[PDB]
Amino acid sequence: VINTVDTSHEDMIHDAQMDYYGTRLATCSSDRSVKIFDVRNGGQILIADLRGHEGPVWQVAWAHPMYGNILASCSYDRKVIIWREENGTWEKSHEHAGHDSSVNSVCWAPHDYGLILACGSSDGAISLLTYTGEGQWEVKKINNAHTIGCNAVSWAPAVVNYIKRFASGGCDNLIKLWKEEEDGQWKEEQKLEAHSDWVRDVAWAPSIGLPTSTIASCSQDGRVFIWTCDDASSNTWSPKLLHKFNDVVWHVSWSITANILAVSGGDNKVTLWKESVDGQWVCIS
Amino acid sequence: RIIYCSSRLPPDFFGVLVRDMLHFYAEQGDVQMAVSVLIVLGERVRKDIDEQTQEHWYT
Amino acid sequence: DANIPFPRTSGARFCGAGYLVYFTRPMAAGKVIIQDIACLLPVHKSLGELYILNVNDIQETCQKNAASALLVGRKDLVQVWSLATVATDLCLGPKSDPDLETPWARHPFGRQLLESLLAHYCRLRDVQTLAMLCSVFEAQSRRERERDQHDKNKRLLDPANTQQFDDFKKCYGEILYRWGLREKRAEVLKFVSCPFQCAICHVAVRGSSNFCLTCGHGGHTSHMMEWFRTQEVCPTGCGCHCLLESTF
Amino acid sequence: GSPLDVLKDERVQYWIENYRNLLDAWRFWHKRAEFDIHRSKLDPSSKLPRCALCLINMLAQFNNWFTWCHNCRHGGHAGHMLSWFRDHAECPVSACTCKCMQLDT
Ligand SMILES: [Zn+2]
Ligand SMILES: [Zn+2]
Ligand SMILES: [Zn+2]
Ligand SMILES: [Zn+2]
Ligand SMILES: [Zn+2]
Ligand SMILES: [Zn+2]
Repeated sequence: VINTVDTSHEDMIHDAQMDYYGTRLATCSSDRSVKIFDVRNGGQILIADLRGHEGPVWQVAWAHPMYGNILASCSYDRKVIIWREENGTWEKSHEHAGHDSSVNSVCWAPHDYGLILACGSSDGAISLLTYTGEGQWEVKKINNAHTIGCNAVSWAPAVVNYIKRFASGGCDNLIKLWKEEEDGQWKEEQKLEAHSDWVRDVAWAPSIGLPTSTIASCSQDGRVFIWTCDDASSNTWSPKLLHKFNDVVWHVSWSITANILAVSGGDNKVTLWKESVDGQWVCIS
Repeated sequence: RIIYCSSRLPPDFFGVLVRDMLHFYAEQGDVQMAVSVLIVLGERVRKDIDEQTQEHWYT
Repeated sequence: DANIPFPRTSGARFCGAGYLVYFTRPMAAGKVIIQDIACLLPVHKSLGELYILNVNDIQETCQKNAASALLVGRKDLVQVWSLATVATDLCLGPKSDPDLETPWARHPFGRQLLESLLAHYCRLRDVQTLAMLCSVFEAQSRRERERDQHDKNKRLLDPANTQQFDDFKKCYGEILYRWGLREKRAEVLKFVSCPFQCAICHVAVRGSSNFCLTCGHGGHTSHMMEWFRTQEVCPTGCGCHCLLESTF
Repeated sequence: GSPLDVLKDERVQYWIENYRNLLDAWRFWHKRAEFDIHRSKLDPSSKLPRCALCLINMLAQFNNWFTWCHNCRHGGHAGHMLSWFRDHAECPVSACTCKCMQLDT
């Protein structure tokens, strides 16, 4: 079925992500506002209209319900705002202004890792807002993460204490994979370089228990790659060109089982890709 | 019975497993079970086991 | 503003379990569309509702799972569940002495069957069926070197791959939680190998108990469930509005 | 409304305790509880964990309680635990064999 939602925004939409339970939808636009709808039973209830940003809001990311109703938003105004809902209302809860350029993407860490939000800014700085209770956040900034500027950040699923890894894609035409050391410092470990233009969105594939790590990354030119790592010990990623697009590709999103990829590009077209038995990704839409 | 006398499984999904079961029963001296299965199944597994081994089991 | 990326006007994202949140440039703001894609995924919410996992009885659970799969319309699932019904029979339990008989795991219809089915549904990326099989065939599992090797060889689930099976169960539990079946998620997660006197009845309380944070008087859970459905103060007469001051 | 000296006498406190003890033998626990409410009204003398199902920290308002089990130290929201214990008879936490509802009998 189709549940069409009228955003009622004052400008073009830049992202739209529903909650973990799939009941509440939060959208962001250039109108400096974030609207959280209630799309249960195909409804439209404007639960809140959060306006705390001085610039356009790029990406929103719900948190796991294990930590409560938490929404994160990154905006062009160098400002990261975390909205937590309490007593039936959505209100500003935490404020982050550690970046000197526009924060492009926010992606919450898996709930096993705790309550960690990774932000990527256009200045090449990556900040991880670890949460330690009592309503304070500690920031472990990864300075100079990318030469020109980080565009997207995606976390690696908890795989077996816990080794925390995430993928970053910047404007330096490359993908950087990060892991924290034993002390806590985050050190670059492997560099991925196959895109001929800006890496706009890197998205890890959620793990289902398979011994294979998959990364889908889109680029400014229009190249979408599938970075498979069949052997964890080898830690070698072999890119596979999913498709060559005539325009820019903006966002890539995996399924819950990581078998269907939602490739959305600048041509105002949304394509669903499923891997065939022959190893070639074929469009479904 | 379930495998043979039955958005579905591949048609020849269990052929390798049936051959392995036949060889497992034959290699431990239970040629009776292997021959009985071969006769009951007939052509469903006959084309998968080579003629020489089938003749050896039958004899 | 040279290094900032160009603003996105269209995007697609998988949200929830079987929903796709894609918005497009209008070509006055865009339009956000939520499309149900439960048919695209290899897992079924209805199957998750209908599957049961009773450790005590495995044949009954396999039979009900086959019936539910037929109700949904998965012929392969019906066949696999009937195969599990046959292959998880309690009369096939391995003996402690390796010299008595060949274990059913060494039989090609045992461990080899299970490995083939798991490989096929890993190719299909069916976390549901993978977790279901790895729980059904684990519930049945509930000189010295040879004995240890026989113990390792008498299990239809490979001991050297228990991490993968636990990952299957954890991923399916997360999927069930995403759907909203907390009871089903807790039921599935139980198969993972790696993990005061009542103020009303005045009987010692040792099982489930509710104790108010404000005052500290409580007891058996059912007793407070019955008592607070009508009254509002603490049953010991302390006057604490326990429902208002504890159910935060 | 007896005076403090009269109600503090050992004899009147003995009848009340005997009546309450007698009223427990009839399993009139709810009726006895109202007696203690009445007694405390006039007599001055009187007496963050996560839910195992929904993984949330601390009529139908009773369901927001936390049924802390004294044996396995596990618990959760009363609505979640009661729903889980309605069909099953084991602690929802994995690798726990306690029977939270069947233990008290
Ligand atoms: Zn009690
Ligand atoms: Zn009290
Ligand atoms: Zn109280
Ligand atoms: Zn317990
Ligand atoms: Zn709960
Ligand atoms: Zn207990």
